[PDB]
Formats: sequence, structure tokens, C-alpha cells
Amino acid sequence: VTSKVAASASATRILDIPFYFSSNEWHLLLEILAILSMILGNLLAITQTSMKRMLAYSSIGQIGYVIIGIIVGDSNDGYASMITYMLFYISMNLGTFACIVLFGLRTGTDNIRDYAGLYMKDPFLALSLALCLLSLGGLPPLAGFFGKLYLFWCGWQAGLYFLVSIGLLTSVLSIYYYLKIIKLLMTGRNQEITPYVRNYRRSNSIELSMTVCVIASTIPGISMNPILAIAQDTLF
Amino acid sequence: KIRNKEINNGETGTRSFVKNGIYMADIGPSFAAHAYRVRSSAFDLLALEDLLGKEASNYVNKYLRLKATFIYYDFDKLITAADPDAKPPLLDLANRLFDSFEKLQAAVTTKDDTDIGSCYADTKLILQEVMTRM
Amino acid sequence: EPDLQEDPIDKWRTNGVSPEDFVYGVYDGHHTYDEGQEKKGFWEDVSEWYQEAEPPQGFQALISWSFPPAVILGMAFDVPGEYLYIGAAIFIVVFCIIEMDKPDKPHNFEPEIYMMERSKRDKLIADYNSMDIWDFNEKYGELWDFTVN
Amino acid sequence: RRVCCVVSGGVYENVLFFPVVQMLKDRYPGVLVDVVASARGKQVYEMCKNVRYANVYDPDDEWPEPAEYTHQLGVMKNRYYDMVLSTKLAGTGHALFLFMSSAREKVGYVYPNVNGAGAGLFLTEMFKPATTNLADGGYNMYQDMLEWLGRPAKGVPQQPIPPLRVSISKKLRAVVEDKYNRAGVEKGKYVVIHGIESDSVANMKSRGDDDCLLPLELWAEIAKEISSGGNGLRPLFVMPHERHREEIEEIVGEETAYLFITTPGQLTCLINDSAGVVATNTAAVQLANARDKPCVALFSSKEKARLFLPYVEERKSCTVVASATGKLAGIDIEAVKKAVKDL
Amino acid sequence: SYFPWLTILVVLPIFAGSLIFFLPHKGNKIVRWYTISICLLEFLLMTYAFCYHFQLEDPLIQLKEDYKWIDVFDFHWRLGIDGLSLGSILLTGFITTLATLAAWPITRNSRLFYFLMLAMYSGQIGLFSSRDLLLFFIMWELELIPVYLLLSMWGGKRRLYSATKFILYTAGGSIFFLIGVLGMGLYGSNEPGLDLERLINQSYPATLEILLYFGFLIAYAVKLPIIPLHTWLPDTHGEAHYSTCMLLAGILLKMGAYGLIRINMELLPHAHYLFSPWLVIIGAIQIIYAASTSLGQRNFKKRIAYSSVSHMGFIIIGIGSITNIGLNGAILQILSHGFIGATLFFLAGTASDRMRLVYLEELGGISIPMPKIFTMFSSFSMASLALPGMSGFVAELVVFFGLITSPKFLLMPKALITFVMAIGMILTPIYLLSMLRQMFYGYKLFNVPNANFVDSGPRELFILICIFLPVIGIGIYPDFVLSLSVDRVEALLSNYYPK
Amino acid sequence: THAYSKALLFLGSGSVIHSMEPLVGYSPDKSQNMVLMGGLRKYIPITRT
Repeated sequence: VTSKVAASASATRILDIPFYFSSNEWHLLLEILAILSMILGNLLAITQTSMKRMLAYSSIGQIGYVIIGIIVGDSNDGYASMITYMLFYISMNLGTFACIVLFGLRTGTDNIRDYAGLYMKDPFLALSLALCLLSLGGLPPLAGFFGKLYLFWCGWQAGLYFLVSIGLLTSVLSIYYYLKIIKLLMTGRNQEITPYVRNYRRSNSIELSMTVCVIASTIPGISMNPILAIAQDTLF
Repeated sequence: KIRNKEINNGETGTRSFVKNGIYMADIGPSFAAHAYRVRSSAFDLLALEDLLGKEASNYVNKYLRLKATFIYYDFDKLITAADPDAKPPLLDLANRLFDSFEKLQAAVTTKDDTDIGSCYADTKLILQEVMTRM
Repeated sequence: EPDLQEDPIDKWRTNGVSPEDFVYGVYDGHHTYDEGQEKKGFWEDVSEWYQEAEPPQGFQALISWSFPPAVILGMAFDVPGEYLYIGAAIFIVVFCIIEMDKPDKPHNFEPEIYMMERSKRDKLIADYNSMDIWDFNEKYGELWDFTVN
Repeated sequence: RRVCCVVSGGVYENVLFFPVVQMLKDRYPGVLVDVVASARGKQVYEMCKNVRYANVYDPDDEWPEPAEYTHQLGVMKNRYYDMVLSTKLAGTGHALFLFMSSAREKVGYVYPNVNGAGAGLFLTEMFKPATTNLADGGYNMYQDMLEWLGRPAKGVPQQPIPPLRVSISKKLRAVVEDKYNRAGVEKGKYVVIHGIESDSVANMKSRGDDDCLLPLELWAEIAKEISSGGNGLRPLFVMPHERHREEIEEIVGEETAYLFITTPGQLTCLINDSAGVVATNTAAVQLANARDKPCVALFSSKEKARLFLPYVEERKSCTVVASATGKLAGIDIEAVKKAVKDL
Repeated sequence: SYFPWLTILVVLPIFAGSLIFFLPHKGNKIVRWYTISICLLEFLLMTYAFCYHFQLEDPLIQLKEDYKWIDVFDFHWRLGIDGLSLGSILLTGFITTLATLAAWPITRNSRLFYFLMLAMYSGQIGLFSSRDLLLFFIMWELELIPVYLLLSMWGGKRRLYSATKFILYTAGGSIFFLIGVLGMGLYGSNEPGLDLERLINQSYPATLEILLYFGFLIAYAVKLPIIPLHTWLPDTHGEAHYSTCMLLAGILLKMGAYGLIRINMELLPHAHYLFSPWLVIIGAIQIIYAASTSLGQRNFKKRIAYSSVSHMGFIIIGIGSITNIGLNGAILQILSHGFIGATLFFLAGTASDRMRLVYLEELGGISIPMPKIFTMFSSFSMASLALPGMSGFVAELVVFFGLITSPKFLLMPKALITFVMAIGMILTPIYLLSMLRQMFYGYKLFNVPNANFVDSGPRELFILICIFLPVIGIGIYPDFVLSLSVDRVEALLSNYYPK
Repeated sequence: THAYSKALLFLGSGSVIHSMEPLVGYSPDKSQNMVLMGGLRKYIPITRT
């Protein structure tokens, strides 16, 4: 979260203030990164079996794509969209990390194949993880959808076409592993669930963080009006 | 997407009730295949005010338009294919009919009860005469 | 689980899954030359066939039988529509709160809970139907806890 | 840890896979090991105590339509195996099917030179030739690669786990065995005869020419002196594993009292309820030799060192008679009956 | 009037189903009644809104309203019913109520299930009642998760592969739709742009009409099965629970036609008028290709799926061949198919689950144990045969009449296409009766034991009868679904410019 | 003419079948096969004329 925030805060200033002239020679350059960042950070994400490594691939290897997706296409009419997407991403990422920390501590495993049946043992955690994962997927009523949307709508409004299409396509592609782990949550084949979720004494701090970070992954996507009105006053 | 070849039925502001987009098969230029479809179409607008004369005349302005567009086009195709002598009076007939049709449509568009019938009386009197001048 | 295997593959379009009409082990003895005449009338047969549902029992029948002869007459001696669509509205509510307040039966619940050791009786009948919110027997965490006597 | 086996073939080349499964469940304890095989082969896994649940995908066709292909991959992958050990001699196309199953350790067999020798880079521990002839040697590479290869785990962990030790569930042991036995003569004091004709009996996938059947005349000559004498006095079980309702009407082992049954590869219990067995090189040999079940194997010649390694099973109980001519359908059937008359 | 109906009609199901959650009461019992009561209430409110608050005599929008929602890219709560929408709205309410009823004996979860049903309900009505393009897209993709869950939780042997193919395929198809949204949203956004009513006067330049037309047409061909884009249907139909599949192959398919009618033929005429003949050709070849591949299948569920595919060629050919009746006969067709396909899938899923045999070769004589299923199955097979009397006939007849009297054709393909279309009547019974004969006729073993073999009880029989009666009522006097006077303005734009 | 002249023959054939059907087994091609039937003027006159 904070490395990406700080790096993206330093990059725009270090590239916009002292590099007026070289635009046409770095606008392209960053693009070459983005078109790769949202591809190689997704394909591998499919084949993963560990949760932390899959999160590294998806939530970082890719999602550091559409943030950049306007730094190239910016006439100061887009920076608001970067701020809004960062505000969405922080929450929609800390939610799933809180859920992962909680389940890992409560059980002692990381690999995907142990999240089976978790909906039946403790349904609240499974639900609050599915919500954040789907939001990361970018589905309409959630927040990630509106994030990606206002990121494209300002970025298609700036001419460049062979970056929005790739973004939407790789988002569709990214839906796969999200729905895979979601499918692994909802199940009841008692003879399949490993003896990890089977011994789970279900049940302060981590609960509070997870529950106040997950509703901010559903409400702002529909309440983005004041956030948008606030993010438009950025001149740097 | 269809034109007329005898511009005397178009009154001031040349237009009418007509509803373009109706397929009328080819019958050949003759004063026998038009004075027949004009009859067998003007026969329907007699049978119009039999049941759907009263009782929520919201389909009457959906069928009068239809079965009068046939008359409006075939009557032109006819009035073209006629000798010079019989053309003035046939045209005069045309004038009185295709004005009574506009009057009837405009009156029925108001969803009345007695005005509809009082106006239909005139187009029946004239339209029973169309089935004879043929 | 034995599940014996299969055999010399049959016609893809096997005319009718049936015995081929050579050993059709009676012609006219399976459908036509068969009937006699026994018994049982008409009315004591009808009012012995509308009762293999106990469809309503009491008041829940009165509001269900006298409704159609009140919503077919409605299209005569006409009454405004608003009256007609609150009539059907208050029906669908009254009939619902009587249904959901009827007792429960073993077939209603989960499969893994349908098959008990015939202690399901005193676990569900007079045990479920005698409380409101107690969850002392909350055994829907299936690992076979069974939490009962 | 989860493990998946992709053993190929029918029955006789799949019943010999039990040692590998036991070695797996012995080396790594508490491992869920599943298996995918052919329809005729999956039938064998109904008598075991290690596998979790079997499946059926690969008779290993050429075309198989590209929706039953994906869904198969779509069920191997979405359970996260760890070492998908395989057979069927992957070249360079079937290696991709293992590779896309994102496990950790892909070990299998490969073609020496033929069929695109290949073997790919995306594999591990590819080894010996293809046609998989010998029995109880079988997967001989596997019982060495899974032996002490890694770590302070003891010296080679019980080299080739005890030979076939198939178990029988008492439910199937009682009900179906009894019902089929008592359909006709039955005392638990009879003798099973297996090799009769050729539809899908076991066929052994490796014997090739002999052991497919006998002309049923040698069987009649044997059987006429089997029940002769109070030794069994029950056994007329020609035990035809065929469509024998197409054959029972021609049991020139005279149909007077020669009984008959239809069976899947479940006949292990029927063996266990017999008083012996006499058959050619077939699944019955290995099944009878697994339990005590004194057997009499009659295959062509000198193939013992390939198809029957435990020459002395318990007391040299299971004895083998060869054929000097080499062809199975010529034997000293007289000495055969001599040997059989003792049990 | 200003008392909002459509807002209530959209936010009632999902809201009143959100109370299923946080309600510890039972395992299965009370939830069924609490859901069916809400469904009936919604349907009654729908018919009350339609009867005394609609005119059938004016081609404008009715009951409209709007608000301010995000305001940056102008996107409002704009919402309004119209002529084209009304039929599909009523059909959705009806068939989804009856599907929720058909889902009665589900006790696996029975809490997430009915809630997801109500969510799909609200989403369908939201789409069918939309008036703002972005909101139309939102309602379009809102249902994508509930249907995936209904697939992956209940239904079929290989549920997973079907579900994942379906979700990936539909989500990918919607990408071109979003492309079209971004395309015509930024085209002079000061002029409202995102108000589907005020776009009738847009005059786009060339070489851009085509791109937006195709961006919508690809998504539609994804949703509504068109030949090169149909591979997803047999898997996501042969594996779905019949309760799901009823509303799935009776409503969700017809959205691909309603959208194509509403945003293509109404907004992009000179992008659709130069592309109608290829639509007609594709539909004509689809009508025969779907049947010729249906006859080949061997499990009757996929056969029913392909029969549903085939009838989607009449809708196509009616969308092309630009007439009043050709467009109008399409609506009657989507209604008379939302009935028939839904009922046929219900019957297929009800016969199965009683026999546990999917391959059409081992189905013995099921007529002996259960007569009523056989009767109500042969009846709807006849309906699907385009037999007269039932509503499966008049739709196809009006489609023929629309093609024949079309103005954008001169007698050369106007006859060959009619020929290739009429071959469908020779072809369809060959594969319907081939199933009716293998699975029902003939005398199987002496299936006397009345166990795992019981004729349809009261609920299923009433469902069958209550869906059947509208078919007869429409096929006898079809004008109970020709209450459409928007086509007199819908086909007004196109009708004179070039060519 | 042919309508009646054929309906009569069909009804007569049905009657002949059901008359002789008790002698041979209940089977088509064992009845309605007029080569093992043949000669009925003595047994059923009213359906013969």
C-alpha cells in the first residue's frame, strides 16, 4: 500500500515538473511499461497456488497499471481520477490483507487449497473476503468498477486507444482467479475440506479494521460524488 | 419512399392521413385492376363502423389510415390511366373523398361519441357512391 | 458400488428403448384386451381425492374458496380497480402468515440433518416446535457434533 | 500433501499399481492420493485402502473433443496437487497436459526414440522404455525414485512394498459373493477357471499372443478330473468373464453341471471363497497370489520371470507349468491335472 | 403519477430480499413463503401500474423520472417504461415468479438461494425499465454474479466448467458494450448524451456509426446466441438447475434482443440500415444450423438448449427486414418463446431427477408410470413445432409476413431466404419427435414399483397449466401482445433516406 | 362413392379380425393375415354380406 502510494506520488512530480519538453519521449515510455504491467502481472496470477504470491501478482503486478493509465494521458483533467483510484485501492487491498492475516493466524496455512468450506465454519469472514475480492475484480455495484470506469472515461477522452482496451481485457482476464478462490469458499463436500478449516474456533482490533475497511470497498463506489468534487483541485 | 404522378389530391400543404410503409403489390397499369382494388378496399370502410364504430375507437384511427392509403394511391394510379374526358369529374370525386377522410380522422382523433358517427355518415354517403362510379 | 460394466454397444438410434417387437410378450395383452368392471362411483371418488393433500384445513380454506367467486363477480357490478388490487393484496398476506406459522416436518430441513438415528423426532418435533430463539441445538456446523440426547 | 496418479491401461496393468500407491502412502504419511485411469481400469480401485476417490478420463485417444479436454484439466488443476506422477509414456504433447497442472514435481515415463522422443524440458525424472512388458517389475523406476532420494528418512524405505495386498470389504465379501455363488452349486469348496475366450476378460495388455484363451477342450479335459474324487466334488466353475450368454450355450465342458457367472473385476472375493484356482496368465494369477489362495498358472513358457516374480508365494503354493512348444495351446495337460489333483 | 412506480418496481425485490439475511428462523420452511409473497406482491404492483397508468396510444415514454447520481460523467437515475419494454417487463415478472415457485423443494442453502433469485429479479426489471445508457449497462452486468452463484451451487454434474465458461464469456462480451458506452458518451457530452431519450437526434459522422454499431452488436451476439458466438449456451444450459434455467433461457436471452431493438435500431439507423441484410442472412442460416446440430446431440437437455437456439433466428430476421410487423412479430416471438423454452426446460428437469439417466438411449417407456408428464410434455413439444392454435405459430407467421413485405429487398433473396427459413419446419419435428419417441414411447421393463416414479403433484401440474393457458390464449387471438404503437415511430426514422 | 365403399370394407375387416382373433394368438400377422384365415361365410354371415 504505502510503497505504491509514495512512489506514485513522487513519480508524477519528478516527471511533470522538470520534464515539460520530453513528454512525447516518456509518455510513450511509461506506456510500454503499462501495456506490459497489466499483462505479465495477470497471466502468472492465474497459475498461482499461494495466496500472498497471487496477491503480489494480481493486486500489485497488475493493479499498478491503470493508475499509470492516466499519468501518460494527463492534461490536469485526470489527476483527480488517479487520486480517487488510489483511495479505492488502499481500502479494497487492506480489506483482503486483513482477512488473510486473520485466517492465516487462526489456522496456520497460506496455500489456496485450504480455504475450502470456510463459508460454513465462519461465514462473516468468508463474506468480508469475497466482497473485497469481487471489488478487486471490478464488478458494477462495488467500488473497483467505478474506479476503473472513471480511470478509462478520462483516458479514452484523451485520445489514446490501445491502452483502455487492453485494460478492460486484462480486467476480464483477472476475473478468473478471483472467481476461482470465491468458488473454493462456497462448498459443502465434507470429505474434501482438509483438517485445517475443520478445527477452527471462530470467535477488537483486527475485526474492527477488517469490518471498517470492507464497507469502504462498497459504499464509496456509489458515493464517489463528494470524493470526485474534492479530487479536482490538484495543480502540481 | 414513394411518389405520386397526379398532384391534385394533395390539398394546401400537400399531405394527408397517409401512413407510408405499406406494401401494395404490382397489379399492372389498367383501368380495370385499379377500379377493382379501390372497390374491394372502399368496401371495408363501409364495414368499419359496424362493431368498431363505438366502444373505444382507438383502433379506428389505426385501420382507417391503412385501408384509405390503398384508396389514396390506387385512385391516383387510376386517374392517370383514363381518357381526357372522364378525368375532370373523377378528379372532383377524388377531391371530396380525400377531404372527408382527413375530416373523419381529425374528428376521431378527439375520442368523441356522436361527432364520430355524424362525420362518418358523410364519408359513408360518399363512399357508397365510390362503389358505383367505378 | 460394484457397478458392473457394459457390453456390445447398441444402435445409436435404437428405435424405441423397449423389447424388440418379436418378444413383445403380449400383443393386445399389455394395453387393450384387458378391462373388466369393478366399483367405486363418482362423488365418493371425487371427495376422496381432493383430500389427499389436506390442502387447507380451517380458516385458511374459507379465505381461499370464497376468493374466486369474489374476483370473478368483481368483473360485474363493477367496482374501481384500486379496491380490486388491495383485495388480492391483503389475501396474499393473510394466507402467507398462516402458512409460515404451521408446524415443521422432517423433510423440510437439510439432507445431512434428515438422516439421524431416529432421535430426529425428539430433536425436531416438540423440541423445535416449542421455542422461538434458543440455538442450544445449533448443530448446523456440520462435523457431526450432534449436540443432543 | 496431495498426490495424483495418472496410470493408464485396463486391469492387469493397473492392479500392479497397488505397490506404488502403498509406497506413496508409506513414504509421505497422511497423503491424499487420487487416481485417474480408464473406464475398464477404474473398476479395480473398488478394493483398496489408500486412494481417496478414483476417476476416468484417459483411454488416451487421439482427438478427444476440446471441451472434455479442458474440463479434465479443469478438475486436475482446481484441487492443487503437488506431485502428479504419471504413466502412459508421455512424449512432447502429453507432457504439456501434466505441465499445465500447476503442481511442484512432475515425474513420469517417456518414449526412448519413437513417437517424437522429446520428453520436454518441463518434466522431472524421465526414464526407461515404453511398452511396459514385465509384471511386478512394472513401474520399476518408480520404486527407486521414491526410495530415500532425499533426506534423513531411513535407508531405502522398505524396498518394493510387500506385493499385492488387496483387501475386500465385508459387505461385498458377503452379499454379492454369496448371491452369485449360491446361484448354482456352492460350498466354498470349488475351483475357479478363468481363461476361456476373448472379449474383455483381462487380456493383460502385455501377453500378446498366448494366455488370451484356450480352445475350451483342454478345459473340459481338465475339469472332468477336477471334481473326480472327494477332494472338492463341487468344482465345475468355468467362470466365463465374457458375454458368455453368447458362450454358455456351447460349453462342451458338458453343460450338465458346469456352472457360470458374469463378473466385473470384483472376482477377488470369489477367488477368496474358492478352494483354489487354475488359470492362464491373467489378472486371476496376481489376484490369487495376493492372498494365500493356492493358484495354478498356465502360461506359454519362461515368461514367469516377467509376469510372476514371487515364484515362491507362500510355500511355492502357486505353481507354474510352461509349454515346451512355446504356444500355450499345447501342454502336458496330463501332468497339469496331476499337479491340480492335490489341492 | 409522480408517486414513483418504476423506482419502487426496481428497488422492491432486492430490498425486501435483503431481509432474508439477518433472520435466524429455520432451515428451509419460512423462507419459501416469505419469498413467494414478495414475488406475488411485486407482480400485482406491476399489473396495477400497467393497467390504470398506461395508454397504449402514445409512443413517448411513460412514468419517467430522474435524479443526479455521479454528475461527473452525466449519469442519472433516469428511468422510464415504454411500449417495447412493457411486454418484456410483464413476462419477466410472470416467469420469474413461476420459477421461484418451481424452486420450492430446495433445502441445500435456501437462504442465499431465494435472495439471489430476488436479486436477479430486480436486475432484470432494472434493465428492462432503464432509460439512461450507463444505468442500462449497470443493470446489464449486475446480474452476472448471481447467475454464476446459482450455477456453481446447484445444478448438473459438471457445474464448474459450464459456470466459468459462461461468466468469462459474458463478461468478455460486455467489453465491446462498454466500448460503445465510452464512444457515444464523450460525443458532445454537453448535449445530454447519457439520456437514452434525447439521443434520437444525434447525427454522428461516418466511420464512427459503424464502430459503435459493432461494439453493441458484438455484445448482443454474445448475450443473444448468434452462430459464431453460441458455443457457450449448451454448457450453461445442460448443467443448470431447471429453476435457474427457466428464467435463464426465457428472459436473459431476450435481453440481447431488447437491447438490440432499443439502442441500435432507434439510435444508429444509417449504421443499422447498411447492415440489416447480413443480419437476415445470419438468422436464416442459423434457423437451420441450430436444428441440424440439435438432431446430433444425445442428452435431451442439450437438445432442448439447441431448440431454444434455433427459434432465436426468427427474432434476428424480424429485426432485419425493416417493416412494422417484422419488428413487431419479433416481440410476440420473444414472448411466445420465453413461455415455451422455459416450460420445456422445466419439464426436462422434472422428468430427470426422477430417472437419473441423461443419455436419450436408455430412457425406457416412462408413459406407463407417469401419464401427466407425458401429456404436458407432448403438448409443449407441439407448441415448439410451430403448430397452429398455440402461440408458437403466429409469431413465425408474422415474421414471414414481415420479411415478405420488406422494402429493403427486391425479390431475389426475398424468396430464397424464405425457402431456407421454411426448411426449418421440415427439420424441427425430425429432432423433437425423435426424442419424444425414444424417451416416452415403447414398453420398457415392468416398471410397476411406485418408487422413484410418481406423476407430477399439484404444484408442478399447476405451474405447467398456468404457463400453458397463456400460450393458447395468445395463439388463438394474438393481439394481446400486439399492443405496440411505438413501431409506428420506431420505424419512422429509417424510412426514406438512400438506397 | 369411394368414401363409403372403403369405410365399409375397413369396418368389416376390423370385425373379421376381432372375430378370428380368439382362435390364433393375440397378434398382428398372426391375425389379419388372410392366408391362415379364409372361409367364414358359414360362421359370421351378417358381417359377410
